Amino acid sequence: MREIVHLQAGQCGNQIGAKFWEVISDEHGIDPTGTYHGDSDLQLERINVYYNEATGGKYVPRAVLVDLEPGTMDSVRSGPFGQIFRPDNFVFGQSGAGNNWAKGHYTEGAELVDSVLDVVRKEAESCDCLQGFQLTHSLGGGTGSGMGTLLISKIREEYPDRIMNTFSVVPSPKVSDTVVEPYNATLSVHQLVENTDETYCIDNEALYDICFRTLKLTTPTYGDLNHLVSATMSGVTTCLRFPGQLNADLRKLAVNMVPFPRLHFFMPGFAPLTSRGSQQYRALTVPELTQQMFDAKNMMAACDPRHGRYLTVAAVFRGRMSMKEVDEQMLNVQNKNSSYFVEWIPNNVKTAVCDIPPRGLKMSATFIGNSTAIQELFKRISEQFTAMFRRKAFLHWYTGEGMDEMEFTEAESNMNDLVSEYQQYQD
Amino acid sequence: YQRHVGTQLPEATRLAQGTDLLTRHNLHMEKNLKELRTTHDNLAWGLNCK
Amino acid sequence: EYSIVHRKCRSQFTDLNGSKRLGINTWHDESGIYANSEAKQ
Amino acid sequence: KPPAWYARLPLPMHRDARAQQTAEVVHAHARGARLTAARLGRAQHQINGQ
Amino acid sequence: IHLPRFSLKQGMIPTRYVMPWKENMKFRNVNLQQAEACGIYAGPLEDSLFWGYSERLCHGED
Amino acid sequence: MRECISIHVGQAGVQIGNACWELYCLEHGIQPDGQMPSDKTIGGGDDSFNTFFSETGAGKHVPRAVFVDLEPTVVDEVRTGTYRQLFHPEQLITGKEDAANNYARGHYTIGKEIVDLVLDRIRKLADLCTGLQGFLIFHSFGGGTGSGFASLLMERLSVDYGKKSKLEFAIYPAPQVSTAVVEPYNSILTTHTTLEHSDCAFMVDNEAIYDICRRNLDIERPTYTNLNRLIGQIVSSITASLRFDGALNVDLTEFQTNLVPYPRIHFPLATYAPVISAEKAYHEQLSVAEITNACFEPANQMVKCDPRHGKYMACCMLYRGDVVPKDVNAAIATIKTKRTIQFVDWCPTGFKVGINYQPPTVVPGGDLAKVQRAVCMLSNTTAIAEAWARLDHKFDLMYAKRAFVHWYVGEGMEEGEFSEAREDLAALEKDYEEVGVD
Amino acid sequence: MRECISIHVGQAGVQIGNACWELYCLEHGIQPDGQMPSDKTIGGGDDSFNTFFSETGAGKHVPRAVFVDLEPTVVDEVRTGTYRQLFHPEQLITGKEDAANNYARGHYTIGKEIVDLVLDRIRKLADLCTGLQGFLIFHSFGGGTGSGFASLLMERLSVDYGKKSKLEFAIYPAPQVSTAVVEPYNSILTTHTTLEHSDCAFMVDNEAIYDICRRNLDIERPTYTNLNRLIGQIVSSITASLRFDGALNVDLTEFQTNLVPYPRIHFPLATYAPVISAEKAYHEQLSVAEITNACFEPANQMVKCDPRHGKYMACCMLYRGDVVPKDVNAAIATIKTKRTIQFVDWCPTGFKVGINYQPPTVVPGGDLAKVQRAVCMLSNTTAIAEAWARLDHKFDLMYAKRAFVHWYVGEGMEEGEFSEAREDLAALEKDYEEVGVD
Ligand SMILES: Nc1nc2c(ncn2[C@@H]2O[C@H](COP(=O)(O)OP(=O)(O)OP(=O)(O)O)[C@@H](O)[C@H]2O)c(=O)[nH]1
Ligand SMILES: Nc1nc2c(ncn2[C@@H]2O[C@H](COP(=O)(O)OP(=O)(O)OP(=O)(O)O)[C@@H](O)[C@H]2O)c(=O)[nH]1
Ligand SMILES: Nc1nc2c(ncn2[C@@H]2O[C@H](COP(=O)(O)OP(=O)(O)OP(=O)(O)O)[C@@H](O)[C@H]2O)c(=O)[nH]1
Repeated sequence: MREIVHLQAGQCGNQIGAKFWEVISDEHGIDPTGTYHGDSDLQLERINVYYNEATGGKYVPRAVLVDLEPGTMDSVRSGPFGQIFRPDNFVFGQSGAGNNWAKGHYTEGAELVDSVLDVVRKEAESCDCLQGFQLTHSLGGGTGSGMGTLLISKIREEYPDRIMNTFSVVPSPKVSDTVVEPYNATLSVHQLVENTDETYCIDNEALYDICFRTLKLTTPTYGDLNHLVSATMSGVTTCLRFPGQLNADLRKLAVNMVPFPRLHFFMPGFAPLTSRGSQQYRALTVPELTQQMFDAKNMMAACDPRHGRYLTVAAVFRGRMSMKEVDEQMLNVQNKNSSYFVEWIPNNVKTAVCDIPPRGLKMSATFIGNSTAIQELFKRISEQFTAMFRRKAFLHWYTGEGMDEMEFTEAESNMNDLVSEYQQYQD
Repeated sequence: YQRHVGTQLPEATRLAQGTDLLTRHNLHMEKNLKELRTTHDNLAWGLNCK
Repeated sequence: EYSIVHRKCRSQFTDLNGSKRLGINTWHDESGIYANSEAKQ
Repeated sequence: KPPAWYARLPLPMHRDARAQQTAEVVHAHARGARLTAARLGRAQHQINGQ
Repeated sequence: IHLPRFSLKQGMIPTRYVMPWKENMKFRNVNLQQAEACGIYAGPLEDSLFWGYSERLCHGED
Repeated sequence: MRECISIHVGQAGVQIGNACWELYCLEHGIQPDGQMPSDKTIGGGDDSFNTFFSETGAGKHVPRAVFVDLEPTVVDEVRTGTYRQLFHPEQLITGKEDAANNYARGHYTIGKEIVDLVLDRIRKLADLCTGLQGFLIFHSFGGGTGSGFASLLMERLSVDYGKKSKLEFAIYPAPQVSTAVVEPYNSILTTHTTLEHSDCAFMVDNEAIYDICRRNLDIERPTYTNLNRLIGQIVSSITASLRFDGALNVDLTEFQTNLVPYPRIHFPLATYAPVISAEKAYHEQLSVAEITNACFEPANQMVKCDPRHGKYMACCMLYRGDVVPKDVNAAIATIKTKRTIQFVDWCPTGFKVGINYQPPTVVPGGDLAKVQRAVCMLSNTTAIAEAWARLDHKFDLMYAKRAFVHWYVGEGMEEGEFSEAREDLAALEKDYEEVGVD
Repeated sequence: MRECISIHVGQAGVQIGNACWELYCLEHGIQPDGQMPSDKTIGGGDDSFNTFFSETGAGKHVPRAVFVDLEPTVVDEVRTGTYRQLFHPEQLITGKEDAANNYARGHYTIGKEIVDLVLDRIRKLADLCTGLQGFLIFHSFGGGTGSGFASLLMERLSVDYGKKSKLEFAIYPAPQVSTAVVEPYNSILTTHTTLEHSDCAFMVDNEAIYDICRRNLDIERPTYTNLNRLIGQIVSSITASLRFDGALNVDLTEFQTNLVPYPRIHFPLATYAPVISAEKAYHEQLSVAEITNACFEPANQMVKCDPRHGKYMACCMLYRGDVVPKDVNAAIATIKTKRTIQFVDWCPTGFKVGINYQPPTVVPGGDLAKVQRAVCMLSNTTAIAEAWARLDHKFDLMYAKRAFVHWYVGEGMEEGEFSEAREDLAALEKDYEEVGVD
């Protein structure tokens, strides 16, 4: 049977997966202690795609958590579901990262790659047949970028026939907090695009705008932000696990999603987001779902594809729907903005419908997008890189670590290539 | 690169060489240092006699 | 006064020895039970 | 600015120099290997073709 | 009779050594083939570059 | 784990160490006896104190600091004080001969027979430590004993320990007030000796500290206690990240990497925004906006430098208490939109934020306010060159007329070392405009 | 079984044994009368005393030692002491005429007619013993009567008994303090005589013994009783293996085999780590690591030798009390991997660990610490030759100007034996660097 092994990386990821895992557990009805409360038979069958069996009806998460700072792990262990996670899965080092990619990518990783490789292959041998792996991290994260870039490389030759699903959050364009973050972002993406097959792009600022727009709660938690992104990922995972006539395989999706190898970076999209009175003021109809599903405000990933055009689009619908309404809505939007798609390919729509609604709402959906809205992203990092590489600011550490400017030369040069590649394909 | 064959480091040899030099010179100035204190004390003592 | 609602407590994974606890302990205590277990409440 | 770095022998900062002085030769070997990795990898590629 | 000979004492030198020219079994015979192809050193079966906090030359205790 | 060792050198630098350790025991509630109530916090020395105190199962919290001084007057009085039972006797390293403001006297004459014994304390403290991220060095540039001794000490601790961090805290010389005329002498002597080994030197000046007192704290006649309390709050705030947690936890390693641009210059500036009297905070309100305007208000800095006469490089804010990043990143975004604030074009981003949930607390018999939102603003700017620019013309005149030299050369120096420092200074200022030049 | 005999020569060597046997009676609960209480421990003399005392059917614990002096002053007073009923009257071998610091007078004039008496004691003690591993020789190099008399008898007990161990303990002459200027004469006389006959000679110097007292014990005003207590504690620690057991039990035979590398040189250095004032360990903690650091701290040795000026060959550590191998092996692993400790490359390992569960107990009216983890650090290094190097330049002058020779040539000695010892000594040094030279 085809299952998935999860990787819990980066300190933001340390907040990510913890929320992501509890979203899964609460969906399935397992108590915080771990003894599953048998309530749904369909979830009783298909839980094994992510969880194995411990003694006494306890479903062990098949995730691996890695860090260097114990306190985050201690907070994670003191989380509502730290008991369901295994101390065996808690691999770490006895050092501080300094938010340094090179130390993580060359110094601190070296003595940790051995143990984490043993842990995953132990977990890999624990399961029978995997679709692939998914990795929660960030491109702007000091330890996450250093670890992930190493981890993605080694598993490439280890299992070159699986799914290398990835999770990175784009740091806030207005402020990166970390000033060497553009260095870390530029370094990580070079190995990323080479090694990765899939990438979801997420930015915090849009979520902050989403909080301003529909949440309307003024002072939320980053965990509430985790709640949203976990909900987005939980929805796309519902495809494999739930029944219903929707084709779920990521490879099925990816071949429908990736026309050319250099296309890994994709944007999420989500379904009904509702404010105080509108929960009791909304007529829950597929038309208004589709309108809200395709709203320029409804996006959360990077920026408005209004500036560019649409290459490949795919939305998965979760709940009690039918093929005709999604069909006519697809025609309606096709007639709505026909020119905004590329003349390169028509009928770029990919539809899957999950008949099993979530617990709390009935009509729901998720959208995955590949438009020409990433240029603003990597062009932005370009002037940052050129300005700081103009006079090698904050560089003596990396030479002190053992890094040379030559590595930066192709890193930006490879980045410059994809600027034209996205430009040349669309423009 | 301890896998590729041929990656021995003469770095330690140069580092060891530098340490050896510093130790030798240490002996030199120390012998010089001990002599001058003795000389001064006699010179000061001769002043007392004068 | 003397609020421990926010304060941190022992680290289970940093130091692994009997020189934190009191009383008879055979194993290390791997558990979600903390003195600060009421933060969620 | 007078020229000063000739030879003498005292080196107040020398470990750091040695570390970087070794940083080039270690990087030198990698560039050559990737050239051979380039030819061999594609060689198999179209070999599997026919 | 050939005798072991080694260098002086240091403070940073590791005690032990691995020397995977003969400590890899994935690619052993290959690196074994290039042992004489370069002709660096085979000699005694048992040569380590770090006995304990001590170093020597390439020629193993000969 | 997460712990550090504090260093306090000079009789002026030990009463400050008293206050912070007085301050530190309050939030931990350490009784003057040295033990907790029947409440369970003692063990093998592992709790909120384990990063600062060593409370062995004997129940006695042993602070991780060493007070070194050469005049037994003050150190014996505090040995007769209130917490002297907590303080280890020979950790309170006393001496019997002063340096008479002479750096070299404190660097050559007596430090030789004293550096050996403190190093035994250091290693006997280092061995019991586990994580030992770095050191907290408390001193003064115009040190009658602070200057000379620590210099040899910071050298000797650097040569054996050059891999860990060393944090240096010293009162900056008063730009227009001089309690000593040899004070410039050792000051440049200290700077040139430290620039190649000191990791991060953070400075402060008492005059503007006094200026704040009667500006917003409204005390026309404070005392050292208030001066000591406010600096003790500063180090308390930066150490809260070790003490507590927050939205994100940061460390001095991140501080160093993100503060200092380039080697040599490692001299940023601190500031605490919510400095105000108790009654004012009572009938007014505190929020991120006004304090952000306040912390960037030029007259709120303790160092006599106009930011508009220089340019910004880094600014590190450490928000302690109840905050949400929503207004935080929004408020600082407005700060980025501000045009008077002139960061160098080299850095689009220069802001390092640290969030801690724990509200800053008042001290019994205190003068501060009931703080909920607080921030420590560590920044580095080019407007500091005037300070050394002030020093060199102060120095060059005195060195040309070579006053008091009979004192120094009398006990065994020569003019080469005094010569070296001035082009080291000349290299220092010439560096400042070159990096200032874009 | 596991028993031995102690010998006390020189007027210094008897008050030290008194305190040792004073200490020895406490751990067995020996009442000064000579008997145990109604508790059932008396019998055929076979119990914890059988290795130390002879508590025969009479019920009186007879110490297994013979005290020999030549001046009735001290021996009569102890014959009027508190435990004189315990001590056998003629085991307290007294004399009426002194040696006047003269080795030869104590070796020729009077020793002939007295050794037959003490030899009778030896054999009459030899017959009653069963295992009789060896002897405990307490003496002094600057022996007013220790020098000459011990040398003759140790020759006599060597020739008849050459199959068992002989353990020698003498106060090493003070390197810069001399209470006798003829002390160099007999001291080198004693050394050259003993080199080919003494099995294991262990030394001590009182200056650093005093130095310890006001360093950590904080006793600026100690006494011989205190000095006798610590050496009595020292010999007690090495004999605890005979008294009690532990994880492993070790014997002088293992000590001899594993400590002496090569012939002649059998002069290691003992050291006891947990030497601290009670109030200092009151609010502090002692564990294996720091006492290991303390025991290897150079100033904690009682012999004026810098280990960094020499190199290590052997080290014997004897943990008496509660320990676990886990920290013991880990700590020494840190110690073995320490840079400053320069062992000779010839020895991969040089560590002989002794574990005894019994905690060292205090003495009533004492001054020592309160130790659960105690270690006696016996070690041999090359930093010792300086003492003999110090000795020879003193002797070479005074012999060349042949002072006090009229005294020795007056009583029948002459210069040749003096000549012999110098190249015998010169042999000792010239052996010391070549073993140092790898
Ligand atoms: N956990 C967490 N991370 C955040 C949050 N907001 C932003 N982040 C960012 O998410 C990034 C990814 O975290 P990691 O990959 O674990 O970073 P790291 O390698 O541990 O090193 P740093 O980036 O310095 O934290 C961090 O660099 C943060 O800048 C937040 O609210 N919670
Ligand atoms: N660090 C510190 N400095 C103070 C304090 N109070 C006043 N000062 C200033 O700091 C300077 C102290 O320097 P020194 O006088 O050289 O102190 P010292 O080196 O320990 O030796 P002394 O001359 O004996 O005091 C004084 O000149 C004051 O101007 C204080 O509490 N702490
Ligand atoms: N170990 C030890 N040595 C002592 C003691 N008291 C003094 N000493 C020193 O050890 C030396 C003992 O040698 P001697 O003075 O010849 O003693 P003696 O041979 O027993 O007989 P006398 O000539 O009467 O003193 C003295 O010179 C003292 O310097 C003591 O109580 N114990």
